[PDB]
Amino acid sequence: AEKEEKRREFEAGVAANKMCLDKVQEVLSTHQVLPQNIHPMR
Amino acid sequence: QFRERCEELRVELLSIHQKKVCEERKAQIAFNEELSRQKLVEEQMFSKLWE
Amino acid sequence: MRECISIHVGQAGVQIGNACWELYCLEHGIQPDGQMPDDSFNTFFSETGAGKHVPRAVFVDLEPTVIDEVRTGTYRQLFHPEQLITGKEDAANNYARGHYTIGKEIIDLVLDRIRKLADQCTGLQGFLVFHSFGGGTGSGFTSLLMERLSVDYGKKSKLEFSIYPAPQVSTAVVEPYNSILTTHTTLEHSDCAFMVDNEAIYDICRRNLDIERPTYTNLNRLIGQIVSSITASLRFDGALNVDLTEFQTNLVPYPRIHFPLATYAPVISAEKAYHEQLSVAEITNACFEPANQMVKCDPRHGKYMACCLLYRGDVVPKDVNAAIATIKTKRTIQFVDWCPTGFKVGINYQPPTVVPGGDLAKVQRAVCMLSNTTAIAEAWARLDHKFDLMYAKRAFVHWYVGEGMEEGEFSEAREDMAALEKDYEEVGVDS
Amino acid sequence: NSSHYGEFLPIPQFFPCNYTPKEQVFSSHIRATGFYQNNTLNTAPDRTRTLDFPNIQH
Amino acid sequence: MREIVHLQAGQCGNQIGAKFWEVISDEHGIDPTGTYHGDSDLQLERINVYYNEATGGKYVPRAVLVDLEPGTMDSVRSGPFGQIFRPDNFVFGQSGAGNNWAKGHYTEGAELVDSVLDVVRKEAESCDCLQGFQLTHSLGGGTGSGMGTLLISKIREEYPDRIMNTFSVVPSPKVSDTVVEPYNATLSVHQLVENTDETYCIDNEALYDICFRTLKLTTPTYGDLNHLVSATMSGVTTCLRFPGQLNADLRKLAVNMVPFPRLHFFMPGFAPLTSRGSQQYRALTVPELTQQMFDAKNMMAACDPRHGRYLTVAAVFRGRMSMKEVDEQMLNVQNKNSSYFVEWIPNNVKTAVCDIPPRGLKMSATFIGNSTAIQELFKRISEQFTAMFRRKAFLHWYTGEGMDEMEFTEAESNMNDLVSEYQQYQ
Ligand SMILES: Nc1nc2c(ncn2[C@@H]2O[C@H](COP(=O)(O)OP(=O)(O)OP(=O)(O)O)[C@@H](O)[C@H]2O)c(=O)[nH]1
Ligand SMILES: Nc1nc2c(ncn2[C@@H]2O[C@H](COP(=O)(O)OP(=O)(O)O)[C@@H](O)[C@H]2O)c(=O)[nH]1
Ligand SMILES: [Mg+2]
Repeated sequence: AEKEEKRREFEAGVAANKMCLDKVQEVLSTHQVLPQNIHPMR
Repeated sequence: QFRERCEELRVELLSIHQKKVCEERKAQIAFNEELSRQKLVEEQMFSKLWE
Repeated sequence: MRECISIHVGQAGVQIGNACWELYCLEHGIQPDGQMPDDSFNTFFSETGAGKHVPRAVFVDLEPTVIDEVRTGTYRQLFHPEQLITGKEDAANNYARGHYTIGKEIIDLVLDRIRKLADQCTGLQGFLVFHSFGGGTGSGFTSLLMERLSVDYGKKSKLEFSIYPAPQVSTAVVEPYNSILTTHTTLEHSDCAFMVDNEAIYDICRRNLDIERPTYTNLNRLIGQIVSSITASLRFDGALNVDLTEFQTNLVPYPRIHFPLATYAPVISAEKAYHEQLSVAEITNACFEPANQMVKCDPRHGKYMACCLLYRGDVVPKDVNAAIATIKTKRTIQFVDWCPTGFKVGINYQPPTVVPGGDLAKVQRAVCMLSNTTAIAEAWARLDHKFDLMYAKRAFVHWYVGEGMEEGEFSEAREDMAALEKDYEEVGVDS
Repeated sequence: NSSHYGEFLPIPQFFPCNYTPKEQVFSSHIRATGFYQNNTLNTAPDRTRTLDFPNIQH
Repeated sequence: MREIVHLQAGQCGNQIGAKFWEVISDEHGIDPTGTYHGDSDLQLERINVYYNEATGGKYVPRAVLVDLEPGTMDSVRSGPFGQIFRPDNFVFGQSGAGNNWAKGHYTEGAELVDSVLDVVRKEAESCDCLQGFQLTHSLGGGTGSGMGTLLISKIREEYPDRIMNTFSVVPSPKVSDTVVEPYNATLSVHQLVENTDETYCIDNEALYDICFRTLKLTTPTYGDLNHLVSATMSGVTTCLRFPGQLNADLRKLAVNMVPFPRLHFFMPGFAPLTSRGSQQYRALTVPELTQQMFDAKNMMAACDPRHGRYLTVAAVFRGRMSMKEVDEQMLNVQNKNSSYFVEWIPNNVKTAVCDIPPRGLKMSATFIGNSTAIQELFKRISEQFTAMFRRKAFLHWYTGEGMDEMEFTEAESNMNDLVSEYQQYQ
C-alpha cells in the first residue's frame, strides 16, 4: 500500500504540472489590459 | 497573482513591445519622408520667385 | 502629491520651456487647449473644477517679443495669461542692468507669483530654474532671485539648468563678463546646477542624428528629454524611485562643488533604430563615452567622484549590475581614492514618448547619467584666461560702472573663483 | 521658427504602449486624516505569563 | 497564547513584507478578501499568532508598516493582498529622508516616531502572552534603517523581557546602489548590535547567484527574490503554528545560537529549491536535502565559510519524516568535515522537525548557522567607511543636522571591537 501511494503521488504531481502549463498557455492566449494601464489617447 | 508569478509571460510581454515599436518607427520613417517632400517643394517654390 | 515648481527666465529659458511643456502635455495626455480628449499630473499641472490642468510654471523675460509668440501660438489657452511675465527695455547683455537698474521693478511682482503658486501646494519638493549665462537678463536678474528665494524659503531644493557659453564659439563679447559675475554669487545659495554647452549639443546632432543643420527649436527637445528623465521617477511607478533630495545628497560631496554633467544615451536616428540592437549594457557604455559627453571637456583628463544613472524603459537589475561591474573593470574610467562605490541607479517602467516633428526614435530603453568629474577645470581655466586678457586694459566697463555697480566687484569675483579653483584641485588630489 | 514646437497635432502612433501612472487617492486620504491618537484610558486585563486564573483548591 | 507582532520598515521592507504575507496566506488558507477558504481543520488552530479576529469571520493582519515617502504604500494597497491590511496601521511621512541615516534618526524621524509609538501599543496588549516582535528592514537607505535602528532602541526600554527579530539586509560591494551606503550601514549596526536579540544577513549578491545558477531563470524581478527570502522567513516560525515531533520556537533557537550577547548574526539558507529542468531528475530525500543544505552556494550571505569556523548550526525540517535519518546524516557531516567546526562545542547542531510541509511540497528545510566568517562582511564595510571618512567627505549632510564628529569615531571603535571579538574564535 505504501508503494502504491508513492505511485499515486507521482501521478498527481505530473497532472498538476500539466495543469499549470495549460493555465500559462491560457493566460498567454487571453491577455486583458486595464483602461488605467492604457494611454488616454490610445 | 498568476500573472505576477509567471515568467514565460514576462518573455512574451517583452517581445510584443518590440513588435509594436517596429511598426511605430516604420510609420515614423514615412512621416520623415513626407516632411522631406515638403522641403523639396519649398525649394522649388523659392526658385520660382527668384526667376 | 509631490510637485516641483519650474520657472523659465530669459529668452533661452522660455525657448527651452516651449519644447519642455510641449513634451509633458503629450506625455500626460493633455490637449493644447488644456483638457483631456490618475493623478500623476499633480507634479506639474494644477487642478480646476472644470477639469483644467494649468501648468505650475512662470515664464519670465525682460523682452516681450519672445513671450508674445506664446501669446499667439498653439498654446494660448493652456498657459495662464498672468504667469508669463514681461518687462521693458530688456537687459541688452548686461549683468549690471539686469541686477541693479532694470531687474528691480519686476522682482516684487514675480515673487508674488511664486507666492501665488506655492500656497496651493501642500508639500514642495523643489524649484527648477532654467536660465542662460550669456544673456543679460539670464545673468543679472537671476543673480538676485536666488538671493530673494533663499531669504524667503530657507532650505527648499533649487535646481539650475544653465546655458554655459561655448569654449570655441560665442554669440556675445561681454559674455565672459556676465558669466563671471554670476559665478561670483551663484555658489552659496544654489543646491544644484547643471552646465549645458550649446557646442557639444551641436556635434552630437551632426554625428548621432544624421542631421546636418539644426536650430534652437529641435535643439531643446534633447534638453527636454533629460529633465523628463529626472522627473519621471516622480510621475510614474518604477522599481527604484529617486526624488530631488535623493540625488543631490548623493552627487555633491562638498558645498562648493555642485556642478555635475548630464549625458544621455542612446541618441539615434529613426532609420538606425531598426539597425542597432539596444541592450542595457549597450546604452550605458555610450553615456561613459567621451565623444557623447554633453560638456566640451574630456573626463580622461580628470577623475570621477559620483555618478547617478536613470534607466527608463524595459530594464532589469541583472543587466544593470553586470554593466556596472563591466565599467568598473575598465582602466580608462578612473574614480577618486576616497570613493570605492560611486554609483546610484534608478528604474522607470514607462518607455520614453516621441514628439511629432522630432529627431529621435521610439526606443524601448534609454538612460541618462548625472556624473561629477574633476575634468571641468579646463573649461573654468579657459575663460579665466579669456577674462584676464579682456580685462588687462580695463575695457568694456563704461556700460557697467555707470549703471550702479563699483569696480571692486570684478576683483572680488576673481579671487572668489581662484579660491574655487584651488579648492577644486585640493579635492581632486590623491591621499 | 518657434511655431515648429506645436505645428503637428497629436497622433496615436507617437505614444508608448505602456502607461502606468501613480495613484495617490488612498494615500492622500490617510495623509489628510491623522495617523491615530491616544487619548484613551488604560483598559488591559491582568494576565499571568504562566497560567491565566487556575483552579487552585484543596 | 504565543503572538508575534509584525513590524515592517522601508521601501525594501514593504516590498518584501507584501510577498511574505501572501506566502503566509497560502499556507494558512486565506483568500485575497480575507475569509477562510481551507480544506482542513488544523489551519485555524494556530491563527492568533499572526492574525487578529474581526467580524464576519475575517482574519486581518497583525502588522505595522512604517515609511517616510507615501509612494510605497500605494503599491502595497493596490498590490496582490493589500486589501486585507488594516488602513490605520499604515504610517507615512510628508517627505523623504533622502537616503540619509541622519534624517531618519534625528531630524525627520523624530516626529513620526510618536505615531508608530501609538499604534505599536494598540496591538501589543491586545494579545494574551506576547512572545516577541519581528522587524524587517534594509541597511541600504535611511528610510528603513534610520527609522528602524531608533525604533529598536525605544522598544527595548519599554519591553525588555521579550525577543526581537530583525532581518537586516547588509550592503554588498557589487550591488552598492548608494554612495553614502557605508555611512548608513556602520552607523546603524553600531546602534543595532547593543539592542537586539536575533539578526539575519540577507545579501542581494547571494540572492542573485542563487536565482541565476540554481533556479536557472532569465528575469529575476524583486517579487521572485522576496519569494525566496520569505520561504526562510516563514519556515523558521513553522513550530509556532504547526504541530510537530520536535517543536522549536524563536527563543528556543535563540538560547542555543547566542553563546555571547554580541554574537547574534546568522547565515540563512533554503534546501529543497531546484530548477524545473532538474526537478524530475532529482529524488527528494533528506540525505539529498542536507547535501544541498551545507554547500556554499545556498547561503543567503556573501561569505564563504571555508575561510571560517562553524560556531553553531541548526536545521528546522518540514514534512512527515523519520529522524534517525537526519541524526545519521548530521552526525556524518559532523564527523566528515571536522576541520570547519569548533572543538569547544561538541554536538554543534540543533534539530527541529515539523509535520506539515509547505504547499506544493512534501519535504523542506531551513538552515540557520552562526559562523566566524561573518566578520568578512564587517571588514569589507569597515575599510570603505574608513576610506571615505579620512578625507572629510560627505559629512556636511550629517554634522549639519545635529551630530558632532565623535559619533563616527565611537561607531568605528565599536565596529573594531566587534570584529576583534569575532577574531579570537578563528
Ligand atoms: N542651448 C540653448 N541656448 C540658447 C537658446 N536660446 C538662447 N540661448 C542662449 O542665449 C544666449 C543669448 O542671450 P539670451 O540668453 O537669449 O539673452 P536674454 O536672456 O534674453 O537677456 P537679454 O537679451 O539681455 O534681455 C546665447 O548665447 C545662447 O547660448 C536655446 O534655445 N538653446
Ligand atoms: N532583497 C530585496 N532587496 C531590495 C528590495 N527592494 C530594494 N532592495 C534593495 O534595497 C536597496 C535600496 O534600499 P531603499 O529602498 O533605499 O531602502 P529605504 O531607504 O529604507 O527605503 C537597493 O540596493 C536594493 O538592492 C526587495 O524587495 N528585496
Ligand atoms: Mg533677456
